[PDB]
Order: sequence, then C-alpha cells, then structure tokens
Amino acid sequence: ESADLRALAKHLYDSYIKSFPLTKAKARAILTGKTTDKSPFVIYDMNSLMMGEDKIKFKHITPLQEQSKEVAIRIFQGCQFRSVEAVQEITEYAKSIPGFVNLDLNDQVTLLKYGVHEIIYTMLASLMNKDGVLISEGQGFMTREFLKSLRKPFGDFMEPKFEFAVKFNALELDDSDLAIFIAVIILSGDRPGLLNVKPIEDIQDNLLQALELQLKLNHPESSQLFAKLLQKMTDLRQIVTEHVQLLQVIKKTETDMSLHPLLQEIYKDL
Amino acid sequence: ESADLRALAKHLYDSYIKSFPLTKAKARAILTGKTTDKSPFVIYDMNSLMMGEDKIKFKHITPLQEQSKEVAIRIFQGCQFRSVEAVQEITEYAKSIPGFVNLDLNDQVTLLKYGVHEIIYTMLASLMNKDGVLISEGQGFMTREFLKSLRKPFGDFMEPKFEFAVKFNALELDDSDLAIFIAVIILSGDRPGLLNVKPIEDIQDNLLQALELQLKLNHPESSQLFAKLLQKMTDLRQIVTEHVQLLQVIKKTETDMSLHPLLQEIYKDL
Ligand SMILES: O=C(O)[C@H](Cc1ccccc1)Oc1ccc(Cl)cc1
Repeated sequence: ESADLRALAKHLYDSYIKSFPLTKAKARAILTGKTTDKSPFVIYDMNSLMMGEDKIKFKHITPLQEQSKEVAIRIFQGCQFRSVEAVQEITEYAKSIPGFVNLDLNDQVTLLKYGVHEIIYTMLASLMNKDGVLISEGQGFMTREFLKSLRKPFGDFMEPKFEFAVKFNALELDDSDLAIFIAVIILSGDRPGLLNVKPIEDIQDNLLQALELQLKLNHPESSQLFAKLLQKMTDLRQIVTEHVQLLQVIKKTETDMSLHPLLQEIYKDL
Repeated sequence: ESADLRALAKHLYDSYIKSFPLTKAKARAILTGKTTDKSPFVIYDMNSLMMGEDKIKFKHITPLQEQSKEVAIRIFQGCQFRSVEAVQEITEYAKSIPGFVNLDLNDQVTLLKYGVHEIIYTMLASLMNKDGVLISEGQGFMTREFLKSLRKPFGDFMEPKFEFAVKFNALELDDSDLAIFIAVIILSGDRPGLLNVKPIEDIQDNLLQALELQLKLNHPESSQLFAKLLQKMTDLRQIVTEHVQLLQVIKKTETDMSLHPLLQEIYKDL
C-alpha cells in the first residue's frame, strides 16, 4: 500500500520538525532578503567579528584574538559546540525512526557513529547559499569569503561544503524530503562493524520506498530525482573523508586545540 | 514509452555482448558454478604461478624467480596490460550508447577518463568470487589467498576489491542489467572538467530510467534494487580512490630505469 508509505513519510517529517530547531524552511525565509521580520547580522571581516558578539549570543572573546585564541580558533572552537549540538539532535531524530531503537544496542551506536556527519553536512546545506552560511540559529550569517581567508589550516575546512551545498541545493529539496533522506542515511547497513545487517536493510528498503513515493508526489516534473538524490550519498562520503584528514592535521599544528569528547568518540582512523 | 526503454535496454545488452568477450553468465559458469568441460588452471602458490605463466597464453614476461625480477611486480604489471585492454573494450562500448558520440569530443574523452576505473572494478566483480578471480580470458583462477600473500605493498592491493565484489555480487545482477548500469556510470555529469553537462545528464536520465524498468521486470521480487545498486556507486568511488592511494606508494618503489621509456609510456595513470 502506498497509503502506508505516506504515513511513514508524515511520521518522519513530524519528528523532523520536533528535533531540528532550525528547519530549511526557516533558513530560506531568513536567507532570502525579503522576510525581514528578523534579518541576520553579517560577518565578513574581523571588524564584524568584533561587533558579532555585540548583537549575537557569543560566549567567546569579543576584542583582540591574536594573543588569545585568534579568530580562527575562536570560530572553530564554536564550530565544535554546534557539531555536538547537531549530533544530539540527530541522535534524538534517530530514536524516532521506526525499528531503530529495537536494533542491537551496538548497531545503534555504529549507525550513529558513521551517519551523524553525513547528515550534518546534508542539513548544513539548508543553511547555505553561494555566499555564506547561517550561524547562531539563523541570527547570524558568516561570509564564505571570510571563512576561506582563515589561517592556512582552518581556511579550507568549509569550502568543500559550500561546493557540496551549492550543487545539492540545486535539487531544491525541502524538509519533508530531507526527513526521509536523512533517515535513509542512518539505516544504511554497509557501515563498518554492523552485527545484524538484515534487520537494518529491512528498514532502509522501507525508508527508501517511502523516499521514492515522496519524491514522485512532491516533485512530479523532476525526472529521476530519486536516483539523483541517492547518488548524492557518495558526495557526502568523500566530504567526511577530507574532513577527518583535515582534522588529523590540526591535531598536530595546534597542540592546544581541544576536540570535544563526543566528537572524539565518533571519529576514528582508516 | 516502455517501448523505448526496453529498446535501449536490449540495444545496450547486444552491444555489451559484442564488446565483452567474457560475460558474467560465462564467468559465473566457469566459477563456483559447475558446467565442467574445460576446468581453469588454478594459481594458489608461487609454484602455481611459476608453473603457469609458462603454460598459459600470457603475453608479458616468462616465469623466473631467482634474483631476477619479483613475483608481485610481474603480477601487478599484469593488471595494467589487461586493464588497458579493458579500457579499449569499454570505449568501443561507450560509443554504442545513444547520444554518446554526439557529445563534445573533449567531453567524451573526459567521461571515459574517469569512468573506466569504476567500470573496470564493477565488471571485475563478475569474474570474482569469495575465493579468487578468473584470470586470462577465464583460462585461469588466481586465488584470493595467494594475492594477499604477495609483497608488502601488493598484498593489500586486491583485498578491497574482493570485499567490494562480494557485497556487489549479492545483488545478483546479470549481464543485461550491467549493460545499462555501466552506461549510467560513463554518463556521469559530475566528472571534473566537463564542458556541457546538460546533454550528458540528459542521456543518463534516460539510461537511469531504462535501468529502473529493466530491474523491475528482470527482478520483480528483489525489492528496491534500483536504489541499492545506485548506492554501490559510492563504494566504487572509494575503491577507485583508495586504489590511486596504493599506486603512489608503489611509485615510491619501482621507478628510474632506461628500459621502461616505451613500455611505461603505454601505461599512463589510467
Ligand atoms: O569535525 C567535526 O565533527 C566538525 C563538524 C562540523 C563542521 C562544521 C559545522 C558543524 C559541524 O567540524 C569541526 C572542524 C574543526 C574543529 Cl576544530 C571542530 C569541528
């Protein structure tokens, strides 16, 4: 029954709304310089960074940064806080995925471990446009050009994501689509270490079935979007890859940089 | 019209058969399958290979192991020769895909330059089984165990493909299926350097449609198969990547020699 698949489609979209405070809808409303019910403060240079804390919730330093964790450090030390924020949110979303919690407790931890970052960059796309990304729950907007100018080892930490996002937003997907897509990325099954893969692939077929019907109904005139979407899962993989090696490089250049525990566990080698 | 998709499917199948000597139906019969009437020459040990590179229709170097060239090197160089062969077969194949020859010459070359590898490891999976891969038009069978006992740099060269193949073969696809899959791969619109992505994506959109129908009809019980195959293109990618990784390492082994100029010339980087 296709009626059963729409139900699951609605269920996941519902938890999607409940677990992510900043949807793609809100993001675009904020990004398109029209709905000015509340516009973002822009960050495109150090001077703006200063003023940044002024009208934005920033527990970081406001004045000089050179002799006190420079802009680069400040920004990514904050970038960590959000990354964990995202994990916890996704972890919560994951629990609402039918069958997920019923899987082996180990397998839950393995699916989260490998999927939590592919989803982050997917959604991160919702907060981006060719020129920059939304920060502090849509309250701010940091320029891509600013981010690319950061210190030699931090400057190329985001660029590869902007590129991912520009072509991925082209698909023009929305939250109800993402909800199912994000639920397909978790219930994969080819993740390294999974014990019982069959019970997992049984859920993904279900989710995949849901995502398909969803895409057809929701984008009738968009030929093979389903396949075009699924192929994007590869683009994600690569990105996670370049990220970790970039992370492995920081760990050596900044002996004082502290990677948060939760993120340390998730990440491994090879 | 289901008439055009079936027409392309067939057309592609026919061109696949006429382009590839060893089909999967064939390889499969020679492999774990029975169909005994000309058993292949197994290669499981240094004596097995030695006593084979002389009794087999191989064209490169004769078996000699006594302070005169290594076993692993001669085996690696074997893949090159054969791959280069494959590359010519695939190019002749791509040329029969509706639209391909009409693309911008530079675009054609580009699509091939990056698709050949993914295609190679895909089709290799046909010749592979859990315990080894067919060698020499199917005249032989080099074991997987012997490949892993190879030199330090080479003992981890085919294991990642063995792992890929085993998971890939589970899909239980057949030549008629791979004819279309392969076409989808070459018609990749994200290949770096392309000049006019529109036409290339147009043909792939069409191919992807054909694959989808071909699958539903060819495997009515295999659920959501179309989706699972498209997800294997991610593994291919990582295989293809990781492959170039163990290549540079090799590049830091055998190099400077005035006799390779013309031989090494025939083998670029693909
Ligand atoms: O490595 C990670 O898991 C996060 C992921 C992330 C990146 C950008 C926005 C949100 C999360 O990126 C980081 C990159 C560098 C640091 Cl010093 C900390 C985190």
